[PDB]
Amino acid sequence: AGMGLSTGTARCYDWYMDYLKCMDERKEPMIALRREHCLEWLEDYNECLHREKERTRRQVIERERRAQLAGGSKPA
Amino acid sequence: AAAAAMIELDLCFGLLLLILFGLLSLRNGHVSLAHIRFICQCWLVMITPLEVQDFALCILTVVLLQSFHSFEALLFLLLAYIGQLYMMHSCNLVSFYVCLEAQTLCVVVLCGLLARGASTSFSVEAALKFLLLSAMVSGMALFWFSAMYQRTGSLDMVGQETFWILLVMLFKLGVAPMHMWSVDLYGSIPKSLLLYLSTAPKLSLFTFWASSWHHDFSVGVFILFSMFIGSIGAYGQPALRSLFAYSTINEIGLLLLAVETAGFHTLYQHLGIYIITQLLLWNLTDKRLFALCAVSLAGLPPFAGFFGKAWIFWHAMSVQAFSLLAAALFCTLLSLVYYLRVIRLFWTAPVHTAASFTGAPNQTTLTSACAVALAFAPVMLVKPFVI
Amino acid sequence: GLIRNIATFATAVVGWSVGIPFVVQARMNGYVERNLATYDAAQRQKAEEAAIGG
Amino acid sequence: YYTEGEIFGTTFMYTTNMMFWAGIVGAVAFRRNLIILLLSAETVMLACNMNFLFTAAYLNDITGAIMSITITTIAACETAIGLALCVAYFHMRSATDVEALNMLK
Amino acid sequence: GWNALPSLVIITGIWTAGLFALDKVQMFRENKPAWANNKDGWQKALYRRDWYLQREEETLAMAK
Amino acid sequence: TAGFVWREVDPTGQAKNRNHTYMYNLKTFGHRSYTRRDPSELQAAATSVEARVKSGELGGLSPLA
Amino acid sequence: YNAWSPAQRYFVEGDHVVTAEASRTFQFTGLDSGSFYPYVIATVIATAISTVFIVAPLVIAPSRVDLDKSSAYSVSFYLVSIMYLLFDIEIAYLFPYAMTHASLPMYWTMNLFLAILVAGFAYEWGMGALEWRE
Amino acid sequence: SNTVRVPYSHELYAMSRHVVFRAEKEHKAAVECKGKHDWPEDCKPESEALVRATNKLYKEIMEKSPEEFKEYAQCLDWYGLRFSRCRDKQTAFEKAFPIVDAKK
Amino acid sequence: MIVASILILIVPVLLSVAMFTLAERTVMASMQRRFGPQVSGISGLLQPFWDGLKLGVKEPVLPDSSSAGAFAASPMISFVLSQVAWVGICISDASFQGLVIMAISSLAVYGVMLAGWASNSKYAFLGCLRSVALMVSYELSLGAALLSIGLFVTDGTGMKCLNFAEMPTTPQYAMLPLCLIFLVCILAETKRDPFDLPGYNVEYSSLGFALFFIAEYANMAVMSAIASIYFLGGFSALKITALFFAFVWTRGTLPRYRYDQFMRLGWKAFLPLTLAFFALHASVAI
Amino acid sequence: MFFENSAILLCALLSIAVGYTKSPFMSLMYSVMLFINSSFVLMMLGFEFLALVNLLVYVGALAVLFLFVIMLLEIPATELRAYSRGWSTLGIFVFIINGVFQITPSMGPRGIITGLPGAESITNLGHALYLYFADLLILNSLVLTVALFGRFAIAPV
Ligand SMILES: COC1=C(OC)C(=O)C(C/C=C(\C)CC/C=C(\C)CC/C=C(\C)CC/C=C(\C)CCC=C(C)C)=C(C)C1=O
Repeated sequence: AGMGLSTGTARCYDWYMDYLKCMDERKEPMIALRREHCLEWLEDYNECLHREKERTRRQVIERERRAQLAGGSKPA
Repeated sequence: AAAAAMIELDLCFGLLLLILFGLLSLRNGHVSLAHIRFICQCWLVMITPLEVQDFALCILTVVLLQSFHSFEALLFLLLAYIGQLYMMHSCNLVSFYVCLEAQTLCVVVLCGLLARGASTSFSVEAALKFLLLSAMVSGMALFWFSAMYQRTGSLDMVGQETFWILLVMLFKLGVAPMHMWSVDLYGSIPKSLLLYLSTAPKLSLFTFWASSWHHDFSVGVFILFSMFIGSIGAYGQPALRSLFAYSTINEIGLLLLAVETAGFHTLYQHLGIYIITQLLLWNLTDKRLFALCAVSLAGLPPFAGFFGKAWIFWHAMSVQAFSLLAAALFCTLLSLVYYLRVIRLFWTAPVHTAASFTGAPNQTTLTSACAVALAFAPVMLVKPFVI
Repeated sequence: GLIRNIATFATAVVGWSVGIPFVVQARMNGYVERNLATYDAAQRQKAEEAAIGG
Repeated sequence: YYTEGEIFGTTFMYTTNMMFWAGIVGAVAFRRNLIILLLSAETVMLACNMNFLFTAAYLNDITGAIMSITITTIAACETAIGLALCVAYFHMRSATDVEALNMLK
Repeated sequence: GWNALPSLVIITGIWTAGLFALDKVQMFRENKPAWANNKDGWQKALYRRDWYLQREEETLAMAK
Repeated sequence: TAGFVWREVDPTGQAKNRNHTYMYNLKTFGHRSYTRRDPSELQAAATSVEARVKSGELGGLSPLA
Repeated sequence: YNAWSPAQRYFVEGDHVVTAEASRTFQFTGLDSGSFYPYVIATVIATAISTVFIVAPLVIAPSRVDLDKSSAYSVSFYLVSIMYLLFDIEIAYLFPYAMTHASLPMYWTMNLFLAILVAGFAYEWGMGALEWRE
Repeated sequence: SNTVRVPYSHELYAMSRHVVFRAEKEHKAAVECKGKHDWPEDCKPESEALVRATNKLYKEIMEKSPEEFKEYAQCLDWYGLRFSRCRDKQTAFEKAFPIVDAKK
Repeated sequence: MIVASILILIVPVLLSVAMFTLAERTVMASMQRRFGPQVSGISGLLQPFWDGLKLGVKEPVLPDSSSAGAFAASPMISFVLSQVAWVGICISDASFQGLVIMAISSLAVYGVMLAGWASNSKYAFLGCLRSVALMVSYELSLGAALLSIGLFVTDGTGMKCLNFAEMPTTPQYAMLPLCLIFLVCILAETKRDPFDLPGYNVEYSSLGFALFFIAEYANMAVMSAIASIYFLGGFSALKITALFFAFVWTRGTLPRYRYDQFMRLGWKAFLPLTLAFFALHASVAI
Repeated sequence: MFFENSAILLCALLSIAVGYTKSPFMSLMYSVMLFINSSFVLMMLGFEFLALVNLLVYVGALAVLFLFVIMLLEIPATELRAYSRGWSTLGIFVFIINGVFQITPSMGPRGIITGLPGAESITNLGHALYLYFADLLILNSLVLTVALFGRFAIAPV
């Protein structure tokens, strides 16, 4: 259920295990209360999964590159 | 080491031996199979773990097997029981899907197989409609499981996609407005499968819900739909099969009110009383006891149905679910009218009960007379018992 | 006729193979635009919280 | 703004979403027979199977392949039973219905 | 009989000449007599690395 | 198992309730963890590698010319 | 298909690699191992050949119109088709077993799988369902 | 940027017996570093040492026995890195260039 | 280069199909103490070519009561599948090559069933179902035989596959009964003697009919090459000729089964035997 | 990558085409084309064996059963109100809203994903099926047993 398709484990299995270890070591009587204290590991696991923030950074660099070529077309 | 899995190996070995024994018995031309049924009941007891819900399902299925006579029907009921048992232990959507689909296929095939007389084509028609409606709900379950699996990367049942899985579960309980497959099934399929369909899968699915399910949503509109639609439909439908189908929709609305306000103890108490009443309802030969089912399904005070409704009402009032409670009380006032119609039909009438001619003389008087003693269970129900 | 049906199928396949990528491209462009708006709003909130949070 | 792999992935997901809703709705919308309804149910199963295999490749994970095999098994069993029931109902009701396998007429 | 011998000889000769020609053509395409072997993920990774590094060696050669 | 769970009560009471998915994955697949190297070790190893390059017992970064 | 990223090209920079990949020859020992691409070309070429076979006698052959030339000169199949469906699924299940170097518990699990198969098959044999008298 | 590469796959397979018998310490250090640290920046010196130790060995073989190594690596290239089809070339190359320094 | 390799493959396939159908006539004649085709060209060596050219200038009969598209599509589908299966034999390096060819040969059922649906004959509909039932029944024994074969196929790196270049180059003496079952399964797939009772191409004339027979003989050659790869230690010209001679030899000397007779044979003899051999070989392979 | 993306997008066209046509035979032909094309799509993701399973089961086995049932049970009634009654505009509106505009997509808030090819290992699949998911394998066998017994019991006599 966490077994890899061509490798031993999945590519983001260890990030998931970090998150579950954080959830294991908290002592709050509710899962919803424990989740508020492990949000950094859940965020890193989601970044392993889909890379939304790396894609966002590349989109911002592309917006600046498209801005420095339309507004700026300076000839020598 | 596989030493912790001897019950699974025992399940498989027992199925392998039972098929061969059933083959050998049929090569002799035996027109009855009570020995096969006893071996099936032994196999049911031998594969069930030592929990309360597991043994409740086991004893229920042992009692149900006395109304089935062919070898193939017994095999289909055993393989439906495997899905019903292992759904209570399912902690993913993989096993959830497989157990639900095994149960659906077994029910469809049994609806096709057991019909007789002029009602054969009606039963096959209603089985086809049920299969087509079940296929798209199974597709919805698979599609949103694939969505959840892609989003989370794991097999955890969290997030927005659990709303559609919840709708899948509500379909399997016949919750209005997705209720009409059960209404179609009640009108044509014979009484033994109707008895099977109203008891065992509801227990299995509610135990899965109690054991391994959380959602961040509500089911209140389906509570309102089930209670109002079931009560008004049973008030308006003159055929008795449709009366009992709509009254079942009303009862599943009450069970959903028990689920929605938490407090699963009232859910389990009402479900147990309902299952015993169902076991009485579909095995009746004397029609005077049809009035006892009526007074105990209307919630009238000294009988056990009152207690099953009244802890649901008590826990709903405890957590202040006022609007759903008011709707439940209005529909309870409406339900009394058609249960009184039942009492008018079958109690204030001359008594006629035909004798048996080809043996088997009134063959389920033991179970029906035992289940009528739901007038003596209320002494244990008033105590803190089901928690 | 057979020639009409083969021509209609070929037309439908080519039209589907040219028209749907424009739908997908427009949808992806809308998602990129909304994501960039979300990034700018997050940067604005971060600057505000740095301003009154020390 | 986006790469060729992102076009390929978004095209796959858009295709499977339209496939799923085509299989769910279309044969009912066009008022077709029970046989075509079972074929469209197979289209629904194919869309889910493609989604699971895409995700199994996307995560480098085995669970999508297990689900793929299971989906193929369950879909074929349900389809075979449904076709047998269709044939039985047609032979039971053709003397008075003619269009017996069409319940959407 | 003797009448059946020419067709049976011709089938063998046709398949011999065709397999020889197909072998020479595919050997010219692949340049190694093990192109039809089974390849796992490690062998596929090795071939793809070899191809890309050969392209890099060609790119660096046309700069001196 | 990979899709089923069974719950039994400890007779002695000396068992702690944890997430069974986390426990199952710890026994089945394990959990790999790493650490960042201390920077002083990095510059020490880089200095040693540079000395081995300069003294002549290390080769080049490419087999080509 | 061509690689669209520097990581997919083993971090080789330049424009020679992009044009060299886009205009490469197909090679099972280059970038196209286990590729299944010749199966599509074979379908296209054979469909072309069979279409030329279909069309050609509409040109180079005699033809005469006649109304008589354009005229016509069980449940066991259900059993066969459905049984073949189930047995084909079972063989597809058995194929990942045979492609592994299986240990003993894998062997006993596979034999339990086969035993359930052959038990259902032997039940249908004993009830006289493989006697094709009808 | 500098071009970093190791020899081709058939050459790597042809020289793989000398790597553990002549560059064992670089191999050990690289394995231990990759076990401890996941970031590629944290294992740069050991990675560089292993690459340079492989390339130095490749430069040694081409100075001592180039033709035997070339025919053995060509044989491994021809037969899809199957060692069982080039035993004679392997024997000739190991005779020309011993795996461990003999008679020392 | 792929298009060139495929055309260079296609040329001897069609030349060989013409020479197979001539050699079948002449060997069948020699067993019956006659000559067979000798007049048409020197030693009769032009007879298949004149049959093909005669069918080329033959009138195409298109019945104006059938569906023209499926009627045209059925022999095209048969021919295309035969050519694709040959390409899978010779121009592939796939890991599951035998599974690929089994999948292709499972698709070959469609030409028979499209011919049965298209043409408006009473007994074409009756015979197509019988032929499909025969092919469908023996495909399972072919698959279980492939399961038994694949238990011992490992490449150099240790991976188990169905790649043809990794098969051993010695005859498989341990699987002689499975080889015999495989050969009779090949006879059943090609609808030859003793399973030739079902025909489906009763309404086809000229080059559609020619496409049907080219597909049938090419499929026979595919199965012969597959059997020679699996059991005879390799693919060769001599082995193709010897197995074809064996098939014609069996066609010369035997009568055919009834429909229910070969159905009982395939469902009560060949399938349990192949499954039992698979279980025994799995026990050996541990 | 024009032909690969076109082959991906063709599956949705064939999915609509299955229900669009009035001929049941043509519906089955569209389904066979769809399953062949999808088997080639799955092999873009790196799956060789599972694409072959798709072909072998759905096209090889199940569609033969579909064609036998259609050819045994369908006297031509395409004129008999299959053309004369048309279709449902409400159902077409539901299809447009949910599958063209896709107001409730499976990716949810995300709108772009990077498609990544895999590398199928059948050793990993064999290990998983016969060690880690063995109970699911046996329960799949039990479902197939239900199918076999249930069909043979429901066969019309
Ligand atoms: C008892 O069994 C038999 C039958 O019953 C099943 C038969 O029906 C037939 C008769 C049918 C035949 C021969 C048709 C099938 C074969 C064909 C069409 C031959 C294919 C050959 C090809 C494509 C190559 C020929 C073409 C060339 C050389 C190109 C020429 C071009 C130029 C000159 C420019 C035979 C012989 C037979 O034994």
